[PDB]
Amino acid sequence: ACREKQYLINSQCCSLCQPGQKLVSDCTEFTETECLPCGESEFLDTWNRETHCHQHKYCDPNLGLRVQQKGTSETDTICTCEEGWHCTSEACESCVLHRSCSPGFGVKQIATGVSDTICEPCPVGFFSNVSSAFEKCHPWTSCAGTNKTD
Amino acid sequence: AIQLTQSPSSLSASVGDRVTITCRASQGISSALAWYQQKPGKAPKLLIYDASNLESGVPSRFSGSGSGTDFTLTISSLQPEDFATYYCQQFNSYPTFGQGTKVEIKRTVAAPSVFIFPPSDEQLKSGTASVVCLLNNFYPREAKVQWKVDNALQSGNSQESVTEQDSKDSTYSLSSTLTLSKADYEKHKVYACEVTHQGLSSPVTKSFNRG
Amino acid sequence: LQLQESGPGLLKPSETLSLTCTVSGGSISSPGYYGGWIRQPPGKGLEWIGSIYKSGSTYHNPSLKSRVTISVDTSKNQFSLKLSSVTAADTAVYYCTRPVVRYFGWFDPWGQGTLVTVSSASTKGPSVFPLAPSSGTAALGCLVKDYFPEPVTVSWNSGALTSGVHTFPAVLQSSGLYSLSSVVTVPSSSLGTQTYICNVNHKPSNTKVDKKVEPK
Repeated sequence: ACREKQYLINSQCCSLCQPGQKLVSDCTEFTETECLPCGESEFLDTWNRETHCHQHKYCDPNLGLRVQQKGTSETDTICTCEEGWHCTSEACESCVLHRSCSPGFGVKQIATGVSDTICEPCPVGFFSNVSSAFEKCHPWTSCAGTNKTD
Repeated sequence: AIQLTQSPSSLSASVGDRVTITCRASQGISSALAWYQQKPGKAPKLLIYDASNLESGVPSRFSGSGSGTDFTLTISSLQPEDFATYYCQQFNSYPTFGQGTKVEIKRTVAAPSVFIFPPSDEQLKSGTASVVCLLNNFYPREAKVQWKVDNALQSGNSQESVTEQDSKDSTYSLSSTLTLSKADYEKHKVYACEVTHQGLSSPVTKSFNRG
Repeated sequence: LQLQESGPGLLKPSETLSLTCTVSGGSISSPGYYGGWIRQPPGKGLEWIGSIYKSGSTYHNPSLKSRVTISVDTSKNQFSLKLSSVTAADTAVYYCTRPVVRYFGWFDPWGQGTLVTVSSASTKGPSVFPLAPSSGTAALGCLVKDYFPEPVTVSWNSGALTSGVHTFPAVLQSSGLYSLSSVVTVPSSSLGTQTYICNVNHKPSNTKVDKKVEPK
């Protein structure tokens, strides 16, 4: 019954608040809609009549998140995984600490941060002594060896 | 929290009658009131938003008004499919609803068809016996059932359930279930359900013999 | 645009409640898309649990401080609720919804609602016995006995037959097991001609039964 970027109150076609800004009070026949900015850690990404700004995403260090792009009054924080942490989904929503590779297995491919340590059976003639996310299968040196001992 | 008080909380009304329900807010909520209709076993259905804007798809007999502290929902000609509970809610602060206003349809008096059903055989193998009496399509809701086993007034071994008012014909129906062991069920022969209702001139009694 | 709630209909005291709301017919990614959780104890009023913007930003009823987690999964087009340390007080029909213009409302559309019962008692499937017609119009039915938890679903002739049907509210027996009947009136001259089957679904116990009702 009205235009885009407007809403209908009391048969009055009121303006919505622009992105960046939240509704403080509705228009009247004599007053425009009253909008104020969102605080530093909040945002509002649409033409709105929302009274509480969305909180920016917290990039929690305790879930392997760190800030990538910082929030604005119009846009959310974007997070990403810290070094040492990879995405649990191809839609990186939370981060798992890079897995390591137990003895008798070596390292095919080191963790990306959008992918986990890829891990390979140490073939006959090769061993891994310990568990790390880095060290690979090594040969037995010349003086028995096992998948895990020289 | 903002409290919303609806007046009244319950009402009987006739088809064609005009019904107004009010919603008083404990504080000003500007125009941010909505009204919902809930039919039994169904979710609330938006009727009205921003106090007076009627939701697309909803009939025009429904209208909204008010501002600040006092709101009204008005139904300008109650049809039978309007039986429901009506709720206002505010979204000026963190959401709160009122207690609801139940709307019953007043209609002509209408007598129950009464039926009675014996235990099924499979149930008796199981060792218990449920005898069921059905009061179908009656008005008003007020009704007495009574269980007589070989003319003995039964007491405290029955339970009843009642349908929500029908959306078309504004009737209620009732089930009474007499429960007793297979043991007692076989000690007796004549099983009677007696029904007393405003639309009956004398109690109606249906019954069966085991056989 | 529709919403469906999914979760368990039975849950013990102190366990955590986990519900999920699935959105079809529209994407949760659109600007302005919020989700919300409302609930309603049986035969009582409505309480808002919380709302969430697709961003993940969220508000919730202060009356559930430190108990409510609400999450959004853009990828699967779902949003969720966790209610920790549940009590009989949280038995209710839980509804997911779309807060339309802000966190606080209004709410449109809703989902069907999923009942959650908080109880120590074990799940259990119904016995279904016919309510046999004897002798205008006749009445027949099915008695659905000794089940827990609620609800049970009764149709007739796979949906074919809706006229004249009354499924009564379940009644709770001494045993702490529910019981209802579904009945229907039909023309007497149908009795030995039409076939009358009642279809009972108790999802909590994984029982679907179809009982055929004959003149005894």
